[PDB]
Amino acid sequence: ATLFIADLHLCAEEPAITAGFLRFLAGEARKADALYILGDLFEAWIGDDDPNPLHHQMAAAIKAVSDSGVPCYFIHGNRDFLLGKRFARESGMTLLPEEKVLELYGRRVLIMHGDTLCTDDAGYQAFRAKVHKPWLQTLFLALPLFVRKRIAARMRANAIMDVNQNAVVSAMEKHQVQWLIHGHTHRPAVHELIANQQTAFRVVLGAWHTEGSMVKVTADDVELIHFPFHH
Amino acid sequence: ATLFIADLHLCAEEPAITAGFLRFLAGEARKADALYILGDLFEAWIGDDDPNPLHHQMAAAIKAVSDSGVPCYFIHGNRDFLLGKRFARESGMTLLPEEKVLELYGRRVLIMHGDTLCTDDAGYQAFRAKVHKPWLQTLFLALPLFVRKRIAARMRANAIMDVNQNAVVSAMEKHQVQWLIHGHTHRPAVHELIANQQTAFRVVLGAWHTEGSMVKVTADDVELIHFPFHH
Ligand SMILES: CN(c1ccccc1C(=O)Nc1ccc(S(=O)(=O)N2CCN(c3cc(Cl)cc(Cl)c3)CC2)cc1)S(C)(=O)=O
Ligand SMILES: CN(c1ccccc1C(=O)Nc1ccc(S(=O)(=O)N2CCN(c3cc(Cl)cc(Cl)c3)CC2)cc1)S(C)(=O)=O
Ligand SMILES: [Mn+2]
Ligand SMILES: [Mn+2]
Ligand SMILES: [Mn+2]
Ligand SMILES: [Mn+2]
Repeated sequence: ATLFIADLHLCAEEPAITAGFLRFLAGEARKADALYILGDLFEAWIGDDDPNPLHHQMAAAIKAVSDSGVPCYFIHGNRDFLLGKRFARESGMTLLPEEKVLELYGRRVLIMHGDTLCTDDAGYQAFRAKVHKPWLQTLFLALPLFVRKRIAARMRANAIMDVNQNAVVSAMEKHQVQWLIHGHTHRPAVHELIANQQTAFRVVLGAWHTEGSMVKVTADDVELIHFPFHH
Repeated sequence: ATLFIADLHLCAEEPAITAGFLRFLAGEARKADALYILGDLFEAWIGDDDPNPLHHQMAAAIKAVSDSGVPCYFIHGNRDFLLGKRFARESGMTLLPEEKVLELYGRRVLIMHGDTLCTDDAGYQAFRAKVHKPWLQTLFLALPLFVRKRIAARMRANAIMDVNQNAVVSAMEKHQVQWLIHGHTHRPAVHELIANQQTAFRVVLGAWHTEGSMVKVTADDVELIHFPFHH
């Protein structure tokens, strides 16, 4: 199967989640055709030059997957939009655009983090628009690391709005798909809807905390799977 | 794996759900070690003498699973507590008590429909207590079929309360388990909790409508899986 995960929100303060992720990478992921990480892999990102040991540990673990013959891909989330080409190289991941149609076993599937669908959160969308400006990213990344951390602390100190259903249909009609997989909203579920005047499905991943979750796609099956961290 | 499903609420008026169930029985179920149906297989049951064609269709489909070498088991729900030894024989299913500990790959797992945990719904628990009296079941079943239908229509005409968390811990301590699988509440989820002063897990199945759901247990994994009806 092809696997999709999102919303791991990895951080030093939550080692149980990291352990769960390492188990997933060392086991489940090795049997996959490909692995797609649809954003919020990390709880925060202020640049690829950050010496946070968790980053290099995760890079090595993800690179082990692609080195074993399982291609890995990443779409940015709202937490980790500054994850860059250096980390992608270190982790063996291919960076994808914010919205991407895959051809999976003949099925067209739209993938994204999901935050672009949450059009009712005006405050979040204003934030997203600003921090996605390349010139501002470049300027931020040019600050001293210690300053970026001070900004981050305040910004992190400074409930996730669910998707707008019209935005969902709009996106699925734009991309001409009957399948959409995303995360962001932390509301794991399978939804049936109508797009392109045909039955359509939206499959939502969950955040990693007590459980992990993944979506498995094969030719004949699409499954949303939750698993507790019980090892 | 060993499979668990619940809350299919099968009825003539919802053929899409029946089709989804037939696909599950003809495919997924055949690969299983065993199949456990944890109640609310049917939307209603007024006795095994009911000539509803759906009942015989489902009996044949379930019996095909056990005849292929996959043992099937049933725990009653609140909808189908009158499902009896005749239907069990016709369907090749073994009837289990309302609460049962399984030994699955060395792991003790408590299974039940889930309604016994919903102790905050006084009206439901009063109903359950009365209709579980064997003498009343026997008397009801002795009514003419057409009368049972008239009673049923009114009773069906006459939101599901979630579990009581204390009832959960109580049950898991009573049965000395760290794992519980149930349905009834139509809130599919994986929960972590504490029972027997140790980490415990409660895995909840969902109702069948737009999606099906199952729990898969192997030696190393416990998974809650949702799948859309997309065939
Ligand atoms: C949904 N989320 C939001 C809702 C509303 C508004 C914002 C968010 C949100 O994602 N905030 C958020 C996202 C990431 C981060 S961070 O990784 O610490 N970091 C990202 C990089 N930042 C940054 C980027 C630019 Cl180019 C310019 C500047 Cl000066 C600063 C600093 C903050 C800090 C905060 S939430 C509740 O999860 O925070
Ligand atoms: C959670 N549910 C309840 C909540 C509160 C109270 C009751 C229920 C509930 O399960 N009701 C319910 C359950 C089954 C059925 S039924 O299958 O049509 N049928 C079952 C058999 N009945 C019956 C049994 C005895 Cl031995 C005596 C009598 Cl004279 C009657 C008739 C009704 C009809 C109604 S819910 C909302 O799903 O109905
Ligand atoms: Mn997230
Ligand atoms: Mn997000
Ligand atoms: Mn039910
Ligand atoms: Mn029930």
